[PDB]
Amino acid sequence: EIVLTQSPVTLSLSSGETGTLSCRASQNISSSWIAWYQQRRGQVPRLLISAASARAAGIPDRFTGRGSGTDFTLTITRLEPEDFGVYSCQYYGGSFFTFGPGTQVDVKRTVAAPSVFIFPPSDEQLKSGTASVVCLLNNFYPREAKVQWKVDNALQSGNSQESVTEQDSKDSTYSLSSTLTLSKADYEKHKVYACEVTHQGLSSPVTKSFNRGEC
Amino acid sequence: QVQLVQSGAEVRKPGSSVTISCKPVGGTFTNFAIHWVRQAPGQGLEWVGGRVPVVGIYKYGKKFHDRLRLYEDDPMKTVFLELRSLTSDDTGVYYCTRWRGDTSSYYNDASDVWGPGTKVIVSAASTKGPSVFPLAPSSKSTSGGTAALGCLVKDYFPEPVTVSWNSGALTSGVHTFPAVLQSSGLYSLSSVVTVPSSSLGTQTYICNVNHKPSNTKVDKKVEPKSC
Ligand SMILES: *[C@@H]1O[C@H](CO)[C@@H](O)[C@H](O)[C@H]1NC(C)=O
Repeated sequence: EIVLTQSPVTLSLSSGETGTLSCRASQNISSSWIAWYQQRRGQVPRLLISAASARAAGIPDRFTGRGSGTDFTLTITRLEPEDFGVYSCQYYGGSFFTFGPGTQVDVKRTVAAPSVFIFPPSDEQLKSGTASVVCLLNNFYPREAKVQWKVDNALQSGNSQESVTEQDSKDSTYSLSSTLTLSKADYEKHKVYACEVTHQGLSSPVTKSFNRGEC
Repeated sequence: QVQLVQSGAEVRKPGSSVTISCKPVGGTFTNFAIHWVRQAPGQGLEWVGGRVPVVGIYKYGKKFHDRLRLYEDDPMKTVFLELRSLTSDDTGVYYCTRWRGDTSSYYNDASDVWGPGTKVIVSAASTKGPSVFPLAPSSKSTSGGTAALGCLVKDYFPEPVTVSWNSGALTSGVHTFPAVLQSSGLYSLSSVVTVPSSSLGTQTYICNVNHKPSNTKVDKKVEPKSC
């Protein structure tokens, strides 16, 4: 099986800046079977380039695809605000097609550490037999953020979901929620609830926590 | 000048199957392969399978080899995708795609023609209004004169739900996160806002929740809490 990987995860650029996106194949492949797609905020993917370098009809000059063998790149020279989105490479050779994981290009900005807030479950919800603990990371940049839940110093895995806002139009920051879902019985069996946040804007991870019953 | 039209969105129970139609408008039918591409929520594009209509040249993705079925009705010039034994991994938008450009068949091509997409929701839930729980402001949500508070809008179906603050008077500092489909098949989201901490004792903060599909409307006042 041929698998495609992409780098970086999030590429930060400003209007007029040039950046290069990378697509690596697991094997040596013909450049005739590589394509690049563009996904904007709310619409279908759009073909930008096929056969590694052949620009599709109507695609502006700013997009240039290069590469052969295993390393394939997509360059955006003087990007306009309409170029911000997610770009995915594709291999359409052989019988099985595959796409890379995608690369998001977002508006560049100075680093901004997150403000971390934690909320206990309401007594109203606890009556229903469930408990939701919410960790809020407000107005941060860049996008990469790590949130870990610890319940009495026990790392939680598989019982939390996180959602992120789109990059803000004014200050170009992100906000993130991480919601830990526990049953009523499990929530009362433990005392200390903490969300630990790791982020480039933070010199050290920040831990926001509370003690159940006292909160 | 070909265009692809797909059937409308569907909610499907786990274990059932889903069938999605795709009709090419303004072009041929037996020349270029129809390649299906799906997109799970927030996840990357994933090729499902492709089939040249009538000609019979086809290939299913390895992960869908035993659950996928691609066929068509030649008199109606419409291709179909059937995916059986649906689980939560199959939730997403499904795209019908095609390349444009005497007669032969071509399978290995990029896709410059994309259908509008068909949203598939794998869930056993019925239409249900949400419960609105407070994200109460406390010392654990205050930091230097700025207090964070919000509302947890949990366990509704289907989308969407709208959330405003103080009947629309409060808009600055508001962050209503995208909904997430929980393990139960019910959506959930939080709407938060940051305010001056000195206003907690003077200003009222009410989140206005409206779930139109269930005709559910709740005005929840968020009060401080000792934490
Ligand atoms: C691809 O070919 C180059 C040149 O021979 C070689 O250095 C590289 O290891 C090959 N990689 C794979 C994955 O075949």
